[PDB]
Amino acid sequence: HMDTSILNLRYESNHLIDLSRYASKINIGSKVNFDPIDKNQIQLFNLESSKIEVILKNAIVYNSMYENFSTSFWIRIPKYFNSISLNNEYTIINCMENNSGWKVSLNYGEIIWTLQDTQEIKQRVVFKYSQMINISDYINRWIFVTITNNRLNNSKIYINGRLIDQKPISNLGNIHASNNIMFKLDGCRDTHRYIWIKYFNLFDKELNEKEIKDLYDNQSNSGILKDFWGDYLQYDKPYYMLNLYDPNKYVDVNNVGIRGYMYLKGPRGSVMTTNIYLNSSLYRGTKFIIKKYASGNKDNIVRNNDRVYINVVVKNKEYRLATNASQAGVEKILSALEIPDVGNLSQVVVMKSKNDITNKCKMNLQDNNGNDIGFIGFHQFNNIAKLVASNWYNRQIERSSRTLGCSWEFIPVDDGWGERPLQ
Repeated sequence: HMDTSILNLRYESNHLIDLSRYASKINIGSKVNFDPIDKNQIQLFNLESSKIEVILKNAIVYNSMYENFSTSFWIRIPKYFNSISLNNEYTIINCMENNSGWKVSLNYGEIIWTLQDTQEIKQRVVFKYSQMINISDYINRWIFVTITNNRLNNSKIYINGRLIDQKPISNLGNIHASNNIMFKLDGCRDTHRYIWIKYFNLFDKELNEKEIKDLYDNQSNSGILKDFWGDYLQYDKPYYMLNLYDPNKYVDVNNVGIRGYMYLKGPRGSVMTTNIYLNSSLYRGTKFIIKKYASGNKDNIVRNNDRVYINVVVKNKEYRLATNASQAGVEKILSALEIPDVGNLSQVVVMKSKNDITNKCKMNLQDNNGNDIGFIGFHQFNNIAKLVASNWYNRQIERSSRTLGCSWEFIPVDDGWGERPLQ
């Protein structure tokens, strides 16, 4: 089966359009920005002209006492930086008319759904996320939102397919929403605030948990690897590294060449504004750059199963991540080699999405005959956490504790994070 999406806003054939059978009219303001690589990603600034208006067909305007309905979308919310954002709820998706209808709003550390009937009875469901946390799944990262409404019982908000908050709405009577949906920051006091949004949908039922998991999967299922923030992973782009097993450590190098080694050291140290955020520093350690090797695709997007080289940046010069797999022991210690001098050492890496926190990548080192040397992780020798390739990883159960050591994320500098690199 059944068509249940009654609005399916997607970028297709050079335009953001409703792909549903209703073909609701879309009006885009002059100051809306679209990601050049993924045009379904839409940026709305705190400006009057940064807006999108959807004009609903009369048949799907919500005017009911009993009809169930849901909405889903992805969002990326920059870190809150300033105390002007405390206690400042601001609408972002508005379908209220004459004090009845629905809206999505944000506040410091919050995503809020509000329903209101025609006699002023209201309910809210709220997702709260902390900004006092070493590494956040949510701050400035793409997250999947699903809100469902059953008129006989509850409204529910899900994040990344997981139920977060449910509240009763059965006391609400006739809810008569607006004929339009306005995507716009409304009432936000932070002049530099923006959001990214993608894949907005409305459904004429309460989605079940399976439907929501499938939507999450399907709209995240891609043959494209992602960076830490959830954007497409790219070749020729410097990234800071995060190991998910040792999230408070960063990658560094003890001398270049075959007698040196890559290793993890910590702690990261902190970035802070008092009363506003306290997180781990993300822009630490040697940057990695992913280089094309086998891919025939002429764009610079890294796809699942691409065979690549990894370069390490040391003093503004690129070296090649490599090992001599002939060394004793299953764990092959990785070094940063002069590119001209790698010779027949093992350097080819298969990039894999772990297929699971969002945005996890695995890197399987292979020799020059294509034989696996093993996923890249680390091993204690015995007081230094050196990076290694090890087939021990490849033999372990997927997504288990033992594969965290070989799961990585790639962090590019992003204005929604606000940290200033040390150098």
